[PDB]
Amino acid sequence: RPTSVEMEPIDDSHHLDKILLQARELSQPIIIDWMASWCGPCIYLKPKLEKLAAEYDTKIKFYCADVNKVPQALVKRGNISKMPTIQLWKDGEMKAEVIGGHKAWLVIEEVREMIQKFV
Repeated sequence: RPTSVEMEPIDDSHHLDKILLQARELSQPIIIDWMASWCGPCIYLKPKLEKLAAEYDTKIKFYCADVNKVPQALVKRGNISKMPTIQLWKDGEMKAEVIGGHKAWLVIEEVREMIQKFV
């Protein structure tokens, strides 16, 4: 498998709705990591999230959204209050989430559990 798959940034609602349309046409979920550039726990989770993204190469695309660099209406749509917040979206809507405010390796196991509930 690849060493790592870099998360793709989502810049606004236009981009999210296009991603969601394409993912539902492929019957795939997506992962969104809602994070911030200053957020230590966010950055510490990134390598393990990108290793998990490699395990799902060609099956589920992983994205990131910087809560202080994207429009507020997009952050409020995700109902985001903590970072990192890792959400699974499927069929155009938010289905599940993991808050990553605890040990990174454990958060990854939780994100995999969430993926396997909706893939």
